[PDB]
Amino acid sequence: RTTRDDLINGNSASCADVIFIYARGSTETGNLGTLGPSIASNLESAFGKDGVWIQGVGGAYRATLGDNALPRGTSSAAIREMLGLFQQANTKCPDATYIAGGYSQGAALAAASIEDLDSAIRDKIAGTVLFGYTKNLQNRGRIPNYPADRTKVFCNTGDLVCTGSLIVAAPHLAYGPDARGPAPEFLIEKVRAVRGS
Repeated sequence: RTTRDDLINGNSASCADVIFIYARGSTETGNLGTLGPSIASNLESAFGKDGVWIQGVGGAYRATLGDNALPRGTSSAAIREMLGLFQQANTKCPDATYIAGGYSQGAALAAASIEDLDSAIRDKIAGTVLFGYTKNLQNRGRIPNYPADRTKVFCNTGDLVCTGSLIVAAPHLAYGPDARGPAPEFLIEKVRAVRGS
């Protein structure tokens, strides 16, 4: 449901082929929040339960609303937590293909983490999806040091956070349809592009 720690719980002897690391939005529950579960279910349908590990960013990432105002759109502690998860993935399952995603503050967190990640690990992330990307205008719709072709941003018309503000309006809470269809569609496509099938 809202909490998945497949990577942390997973046995290195039987690594999944795909590992998905996702950061929730501000004030959301568990480590997956409102959008994570929908994406997870669809990934599982495509690769099978044993074929994909779903891992939300918990630990030090409290998803505190106020942290949206910090320089990188989230806290240093949160970035350290997500970086640690990518490092864990690389250590536990070096041959798996990684994919990532984030919503709202989680999107800024995903972007910041990926930007700071060691290139060798970053290059293993086949695709990343960002919903209500708080640094969309500032970063020109990109994740620093990460290819545009592997990035997909979902920014609704009227969602003020995509336009340089921190105001939360109704369109910011309307990403349900995207998480149910195009987002997992994109991730699946990007994984198959490099892994074949």
